[PDB]
Amino acid sequence: QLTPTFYDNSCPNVSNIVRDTIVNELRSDPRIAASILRLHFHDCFVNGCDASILLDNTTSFRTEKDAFGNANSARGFPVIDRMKAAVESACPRTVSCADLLTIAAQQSVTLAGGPSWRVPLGRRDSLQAFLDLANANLPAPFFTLPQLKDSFRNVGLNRSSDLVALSGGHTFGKNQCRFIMDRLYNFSNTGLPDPTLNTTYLQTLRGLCPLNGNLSALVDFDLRTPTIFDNKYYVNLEEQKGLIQSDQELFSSPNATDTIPLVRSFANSTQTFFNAFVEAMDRMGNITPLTGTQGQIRLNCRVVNS
Ligand code: HEM
Ligand SMILES: [Ca+2]
Ligand SMILES: [Ca+2]
Repeated sequence: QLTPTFYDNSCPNVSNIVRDTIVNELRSDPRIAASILRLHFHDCFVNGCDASILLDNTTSFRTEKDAFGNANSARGFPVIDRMKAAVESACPRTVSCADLLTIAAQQSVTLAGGPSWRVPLGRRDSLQAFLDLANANLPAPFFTLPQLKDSFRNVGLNRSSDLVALSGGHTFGKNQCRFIMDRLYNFSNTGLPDPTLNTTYLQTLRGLCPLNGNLSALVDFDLRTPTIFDNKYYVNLEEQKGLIQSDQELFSSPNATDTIPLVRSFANSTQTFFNAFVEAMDRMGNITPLTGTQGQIRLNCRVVNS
């Protein structure tokens, strides 16, 4: 069983070392908190939160970094290396990369203004990476609500609250134009924009992402508070201002009878959202972890110990 006090004796300063690393990085890269939270999400959705995503290529297995959902998208790996080195110095061979990334995600959320809580710990590191599983398990922005629900259920998160609350991770961070081009100019081969996208916001997005323009250009997930972790993400959905298809579907899908009330509840109360986010985050962090003597305490998060 995972427990929040796992390192209280072996490395009581781990959370502080992680926080310091992120605070320092945020000065030069204001996007790092969002990036780190996302790394944890992509770690947990592939064989569980086992730091499998941090592994680099080997001649026996491919890195998850080349998955469709990670390639030219996932970022912040060197920052994780930095905090890992710092933690290894303070507490040699004690904190797993899986746990380190979980703490980093929570601290990132808190630093960005979100809730503060102690995450369950005791996870251990994978002995391999899973590229095919990552391509199969990571959801995509073009997924329908039924597909989003399927993706979450596939990894063990059955609750619509899990999906609606965790999607709140899009209250900050960036998204490439490439992922919304269809919504802006030709949605579902209709030759028309996605009707669930507010027409005024549509104009703004078209200006940021012109047809035949730079598909790698970045746009903010939350037009209200781009870098602050808050419940504004849901207020946007209520106004048809969710950035990607998967965001807006939580409020506009024909299958959203169960998610609409959740979106409203989170938009109406920061407390309700924050409580749900912590609850869902801990559930996601409890997805098929390696514990006890299973796996290792990886020394270099990029390679399995030898
Ligand atoms: C429900 C399905 C989800 C889909 C389809 C999805 C999709 C995406 C996409 C397309 C991007 C843009 C990537 C890029 O342009 O490079 C992204 C970024 C991001 N996602 Fe999600 N996401 C989902 C769930 C989540 C969850 C559960 C979290 C975390 C709790 C999360 C946190 C983030 C963050 C913070 C970013 C910004 C990262 C950065 O700026 O570096 N996402 N997501
Ligand atoms: Ca993983
Ligand atoms: Ca925000």
